[PDB]
Amino acid sequence: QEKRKQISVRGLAGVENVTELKKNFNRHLHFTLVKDRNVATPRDYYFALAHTVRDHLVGRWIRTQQHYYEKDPKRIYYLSLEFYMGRTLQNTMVNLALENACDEATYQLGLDMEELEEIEEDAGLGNGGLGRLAACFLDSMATLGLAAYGYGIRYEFGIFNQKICGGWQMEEADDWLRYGNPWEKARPEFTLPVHFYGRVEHTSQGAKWVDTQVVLAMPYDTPVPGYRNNVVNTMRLWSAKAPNDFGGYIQAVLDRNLAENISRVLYPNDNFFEGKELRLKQEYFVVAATLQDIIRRFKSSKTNFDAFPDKVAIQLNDTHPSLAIPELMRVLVDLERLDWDKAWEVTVKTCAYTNHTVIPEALERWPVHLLETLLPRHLQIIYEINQRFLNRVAAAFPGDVDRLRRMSLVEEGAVKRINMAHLCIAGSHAVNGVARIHSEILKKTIFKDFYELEPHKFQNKTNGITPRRWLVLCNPGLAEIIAERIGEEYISDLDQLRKLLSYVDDEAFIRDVAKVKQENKLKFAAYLEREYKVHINPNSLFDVQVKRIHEYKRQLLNCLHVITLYNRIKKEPNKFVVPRTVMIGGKAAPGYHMAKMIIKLITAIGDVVNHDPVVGDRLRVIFLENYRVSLAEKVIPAADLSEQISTAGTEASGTGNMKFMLNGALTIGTMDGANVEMAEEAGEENFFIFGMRVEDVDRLDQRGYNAQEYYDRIPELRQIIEQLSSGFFSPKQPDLFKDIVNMLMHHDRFKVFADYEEYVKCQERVSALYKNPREWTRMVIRNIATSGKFSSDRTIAQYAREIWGVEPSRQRLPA
Amino acid sequence: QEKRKQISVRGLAGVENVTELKKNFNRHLHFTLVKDRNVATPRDYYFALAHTVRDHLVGRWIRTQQHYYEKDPKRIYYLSLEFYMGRTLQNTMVNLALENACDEATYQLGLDMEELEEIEEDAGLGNGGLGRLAACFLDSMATLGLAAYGYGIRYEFGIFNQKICGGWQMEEADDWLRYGNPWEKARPEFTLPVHFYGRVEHTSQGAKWVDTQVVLAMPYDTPVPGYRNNVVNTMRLWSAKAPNDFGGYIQAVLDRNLAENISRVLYPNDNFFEGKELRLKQEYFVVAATLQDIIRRFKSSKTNFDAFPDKVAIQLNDTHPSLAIPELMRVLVDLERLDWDKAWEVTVKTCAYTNHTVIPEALERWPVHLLETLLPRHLQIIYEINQRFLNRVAAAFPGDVDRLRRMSLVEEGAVKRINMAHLCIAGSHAVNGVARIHSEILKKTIFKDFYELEPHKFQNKTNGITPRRWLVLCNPGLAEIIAERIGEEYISDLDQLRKLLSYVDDEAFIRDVAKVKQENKLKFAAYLEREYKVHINPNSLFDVQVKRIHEYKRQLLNCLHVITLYNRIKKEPNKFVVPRTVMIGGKAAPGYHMAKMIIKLITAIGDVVNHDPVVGDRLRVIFLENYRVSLAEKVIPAADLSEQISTAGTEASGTGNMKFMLNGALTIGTMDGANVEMAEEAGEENFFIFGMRVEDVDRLDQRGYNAQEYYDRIPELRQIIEQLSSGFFSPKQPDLFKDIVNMLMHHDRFKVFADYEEYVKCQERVSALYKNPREWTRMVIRNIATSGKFSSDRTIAQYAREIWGVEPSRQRLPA
Ligand SMILES: O=C(O[C@@H]1Cc2c(O)cc(O)cc2O[C@@H]1c1cc(O)c(O)c(O)c1)c1cc(O)c(O)c(O)c1
Ligand SMILES: O=C(O[C@@H]1Cc2c(O)cc(O)cc2O[C@@H]1c1cc(O)c(O)c(O)c1)c1cc(O)c(O)c(O)c1
Ligand SMILES: Cn1c(=O)c2c(ncn2C)n(C)c1=O
Ligand SMILES: Cn1c(=O)c2c(ncn2C)n(C)c1=O
Repeated sequence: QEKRKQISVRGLAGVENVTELKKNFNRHLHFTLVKDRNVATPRDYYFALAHTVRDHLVGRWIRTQQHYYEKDPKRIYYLSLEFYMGRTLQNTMVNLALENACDEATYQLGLDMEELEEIEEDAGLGNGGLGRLAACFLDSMATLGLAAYGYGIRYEFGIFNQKICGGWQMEEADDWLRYGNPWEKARPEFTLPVHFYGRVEHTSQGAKWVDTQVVLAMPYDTPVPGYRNNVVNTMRLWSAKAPNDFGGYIQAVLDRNLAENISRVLYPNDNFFEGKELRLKQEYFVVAATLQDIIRRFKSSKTNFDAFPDKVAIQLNDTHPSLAIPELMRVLVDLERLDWDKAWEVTVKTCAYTNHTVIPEALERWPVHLLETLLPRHLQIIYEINQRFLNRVAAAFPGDVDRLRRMSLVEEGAVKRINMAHLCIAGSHAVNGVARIHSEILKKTIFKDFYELEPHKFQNKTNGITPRRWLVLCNPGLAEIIAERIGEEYISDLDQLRKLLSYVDDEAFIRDVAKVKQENKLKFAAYLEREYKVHINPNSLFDVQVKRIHEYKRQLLNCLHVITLYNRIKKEPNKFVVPRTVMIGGKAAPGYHMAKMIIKLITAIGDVVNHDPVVGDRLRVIFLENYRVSLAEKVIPAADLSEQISTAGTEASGTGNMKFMLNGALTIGTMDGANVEMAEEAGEENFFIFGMRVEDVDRLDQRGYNAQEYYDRIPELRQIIEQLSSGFFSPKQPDLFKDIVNMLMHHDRFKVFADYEEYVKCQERVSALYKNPREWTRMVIRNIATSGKFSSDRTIAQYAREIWGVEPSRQRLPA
Repeated sequence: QEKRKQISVRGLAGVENVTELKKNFNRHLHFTLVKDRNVATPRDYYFALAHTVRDHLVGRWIRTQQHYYEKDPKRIYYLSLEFYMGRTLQNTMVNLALENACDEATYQLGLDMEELEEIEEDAGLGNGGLGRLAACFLDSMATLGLAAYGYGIRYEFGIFNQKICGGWQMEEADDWLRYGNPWEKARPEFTLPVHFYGRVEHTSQGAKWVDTQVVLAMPYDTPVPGYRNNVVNTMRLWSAKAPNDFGGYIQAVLDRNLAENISRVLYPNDNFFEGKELRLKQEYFVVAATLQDIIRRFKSSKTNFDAFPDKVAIQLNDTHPSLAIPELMRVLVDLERLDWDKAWEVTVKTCAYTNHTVIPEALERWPVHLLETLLPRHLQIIYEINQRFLNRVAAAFPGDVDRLRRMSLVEEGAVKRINMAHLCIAGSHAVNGVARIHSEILKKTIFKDFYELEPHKFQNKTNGITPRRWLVLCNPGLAEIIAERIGEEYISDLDQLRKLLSYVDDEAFIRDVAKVKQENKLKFAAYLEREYKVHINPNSLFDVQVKRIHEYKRQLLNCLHVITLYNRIKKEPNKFVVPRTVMIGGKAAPGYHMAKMIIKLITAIGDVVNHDPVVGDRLRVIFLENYRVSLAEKVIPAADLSEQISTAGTEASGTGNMKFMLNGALTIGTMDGANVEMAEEAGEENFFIFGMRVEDVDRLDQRGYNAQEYYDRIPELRQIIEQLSSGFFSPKQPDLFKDIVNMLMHHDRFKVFADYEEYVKCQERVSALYKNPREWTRMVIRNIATSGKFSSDRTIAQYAREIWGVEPSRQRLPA
């Protein structure tokens, strides 16, 4: 398409730039891929272009890191077990102003760059929100000119590739490195030792960790480009490698796999803790290798570690890298020979912890036996930390033994465990939630005792998304029509979107806003046909719930509504209803049974709804296979209605909600997480807010949630439960959904029936406004225009000023 | 050193060529390695140069393979489980005439290219002779313009890196790909399925192999340059990969390792069969993937497979890829649907087998149960092959049931097994030994019954070595002085070395020949000091035995001589003897106990000899650690005396013997293998030939080898055995060498004591001639000058005309 090359926000196709791009495209095709045009596949062409484009990163990559050496600013180390990065090619081109040039260059070579882009595998090294937040954060940190380093693990296999088979999820390994990763640079020369198991000997000069098994940590460095500032930061991902030295010789060589299994696969759990030793090993591996790099870089700068927190910030993405606190102490005390108290002064000032959930099954609580075996010296240090910390509690609250037991890092029981959130709080100067309501809920509940001891520690940092990936990349049509009115500065100053409120009554913007949405919808519809032979009605309302499958996110509530629409159609076939394509998508953790049942229910509903000739194209329900960052970039720009329907108090923030707001969808949701702040930014009048508020959930809990009451009082709801029990959605297996029915009736922690009625009526209001295109689009304008707060640039600037103590900059580097 | 850049056989340093080399060196340093000069290590500089040099291969690589597509010549597939390739960088530069240019280019950048070369890891994907023959063969095949493809396995770990610790061998994994391989091109797009286990169902149209576990075979292609002919052939090495589809999900991902273990490590056995299922899997993996490529290329050329043997030659390097015979039949019968007899016509005409040993512990005899489980359809086919083959025996020799049982592919016993040599003979049109004596010994003994049935099958192909690696690369000084007299054509026409017999009385050549040897010796001496802090006397005779540690190669015989020299010195301290550095080197297979004892004995002798102040620098015995192709290239040019002392009839050919002859060493050896032909080429008067001849070994076997006789009749020998028994060479452990003593006295298959006396006296003749420099050097000239026959170019030309049916060419391709 030539129209796309006329998108100004995609930059200049300079005649010489084009000429050079083609020359280097053809150079990589010959020397790097060893192909000629006669045997070259699209995949080769994608790689030629990827190599060509990565070459443009290299100069800035070297100069940026030298700049940091020269200026010696405080360094931000963002430790996370996940980096949900997605694809890199388009992102590279946008941040380097090369998109239109590459598009013209490939066009002259007879190629469609859009097709080439689709050959790239996602770097799916995350589960969901926490992982994708880390990716967004790296991008914003680069755009804000921070000396910032992402540190994590190079999983051989990312989040599993989901296939739906028989209506059921099947998992297949995500072999994302099969054809190579052209972005990363392997750094074997900078390999570091990590120790495991062993024993502690307390000798003359103190403790010594000995008799340890070594696993080498090999770093791969990936470039992280800011938005047109000539800044390229580094994401460093550690890969596990058997040590150089040592059933026989053959077996010994084979057994090198055991150690190398630590970096093999992402644990595919979203918001759920599994106490597997391999997972614990992964956490120590990232923390140990990462902290050796930080100490070395600290020493090779302009030992006295009193200035370590002036030059080092370690940000903990959840408790997953929590061992960085005992590990930093270990290095400082056992190897650098610092007194414990100075070491602890340094540690607390250097470390800060970000919490992502109040849900108990997600919080890390490691058995002491496991910590004792695998990391004996760390357990010792944790116990010491706990004694001095509880001593402070005692002195602050004399005689409150109850607070002592509650605040202990050590949790008593049949199995003694270490509470890793407690360790983080004790060992960090800053603790933040990711949305106002969540940060409030932490100081009033889960962490209230810690808030009372150290109020000053507790902060809020409302999550954000990068408007590069999540607008310019994914929705170029919308970015353009915005740029035509207000220019391009908003791309790294998203609060400038408020200027668009001046256009609520401009007929061309109203027309253009709707036209872009139509275009995104036609393109997504076409996508399902070619890739999955699925027919969807492009003049239907696109109702999308995409996110990991969960009880607390209430995909089930969405199911109940969908079946309601179906049954209402059957009772009154002749009555007009706004046509709808209900799209639900997301992965279930492989061991989460309810989530796999929920996926099966969505498809089972589809099997009835989509083949009923009375319904026809009035209602269609499809399960979007293999939801991942690449598919988010397709389906979200195409969405009319954003489903954000978690039980009030359960979704700490959400980030999918913000992506939908940024891309021209209206939101139907509870007052939970950032939904609260999104409605405050836009006005509640521009959101479909429904359901119980947190305080209402509490009152139910106070008197007990009896699901039976709602079933006995709501005829439409009872009908649906009867259809599920008796086997209307599973004729060949009538009892198939009994577990779903049983949880809803007797063990529903998330109170789906209690929001059922308000939800259904709120959906009626949605349909009503959809019948009025002009006013739909006008309310959409009011949303897009107030979405600026939810830029990750704002989030990061806040981290920088309020926790890290660094001042962000958007000034370009010379290049 | 500037002198080396004045070596004409290293080509022109063209001013523009130099300029471009530096530009691309600096380009790879920046864009490929992402370094600058301030942080660049030697290793980076080596990689920049490797990348730069590999770029010069690419154009010829593509054009050569297109040339083969266009002309459609018969294709040679050299199947081997080993490719002992060594380093590639210097070899690339010599075959492309880039050596002096790169040397000047790196010099102007302030770099020593010789230092850079030493950072390259060997591709040590072989054990010894059979492996290095395959490497030599690929090089000659390229130089002779044959459409030839090396096919094997990309082992993750090659032959183990040997460390001597306490006088003992220790094995460490050969992590040859730790910092990457810049020569190979990964080809994931050409991945192929290989099947294992399963069952056979005989249906309508015939048999079907079903219920199989799949292992993907991923090819990596390495360039193979001929000598200045613009030809670049391909070595394709298969790497094992878990299939795309499927204790839980985590465990399933981890368990992908099991399948990927097939390409993990070379079995480090030299001339020894180990019936491990993993080894069998390796053999099938290479044969199955390789034959799918051959069939596909056959079909994509200008199905009737009557012309398959006109377009395809499969050469089997030992019985290791023997399954190619049942596998080709399987494809032809079960998938292409050809009648068995036409399929068998095709198979025999396509396959040929090369035998490398007459020793029984080396020959492959696989248990039928193992073949039945792992490859059920192959076993079926083997049985059928055996029936029709034995039917031919029966018809040729009616009533000889004894011949039937002896010639059977099936060997009866407690465990029934398949004899893989027998399968090869039955399924191949050509069977060759690798030296005249060995090829004769096969038709008179091991394979006499097969020779009687099919005389026409049995050939000789005396082994060879490439004069590129083994003269021009490793000994540039010698190549030059040769080139000054006769020019450069000899480098690919080695028989031209006979012209050097005209110089036996030329004083400058005599001077120059000796001067080069002195230079190689001083350089090797310096090597031991820097890398191992070992002092050797450069005015001593360099007595070198390098090769895998073996009973049959008789390193022990060398030990006996060394101790004799030591004891003779002690009895008569004042008596002059020619100073000697005895150098023994080689790896023992990890499970071969005697070989590990032999290594310990060599070092133990050193511990006495090298610290006796009466001996001083008159005698020194050192064990050369980690003998591999790179070290062969150093030590052999430095050698005065080549130890080739296998028991007559045991070493099929040898190739180390030819490397020493080519590089200016005189040979002390038995009449075994190619030693017989080397002495015929030079004249026995120019070789130190000693010991029993094969017929003498036979007579001993006829009456029984009683070691006691030699001990009771030879005082000097009895003394040494007493020193070994009583613990003179092991004071802290007197009984340490009892196993050696016991084998020599009672279970010596290789009759060391029977050649002891003739060996010792032959060594006296060696020392005597060494006292006369002029006549030493003159005899060396007579050796170098007659070494031409032992070029692998001659060997390969013979394979091509006498087995493959293709005419070699040394004409350059346009480029
Ligand atoms: O199905 C079409 O695209 C798919 C859907 C889609 C989207 O919704 C948003 C987005 O950011 C990208 C995107 O890439 C999809 C796509 C998939 C392919 O396999 C492919 O080859 C391609 O060019 C693209 C399509 C159809 C069209 O008819 C068309 O003209 C076009 O440009 C594209
Ligand atoms: O020890 C020296 O080389 C080593 C021995 C050696 C050899 O015997 C033959 C050969 O083909 C190459 C060869 O490379 C060796 C070597 C090892 C190194 O670690 C190294 O840095 C190097 O430049 C080289 C040496 C000493 C010298 O004094 C010298 O001038 C020199 O050029 C080289
Ligand atoms: C019970 N359960 C699981 O068993 C689970 C999970 N996420 C992953 N798994 C395995 N969640 C959220 C959960 O509630
Ligand atoms: C007995 N034996 C072994 O046990 C052996 C070997 N090569 C390897 N091994 C393990 N050889 C040659 C051998 O004779």
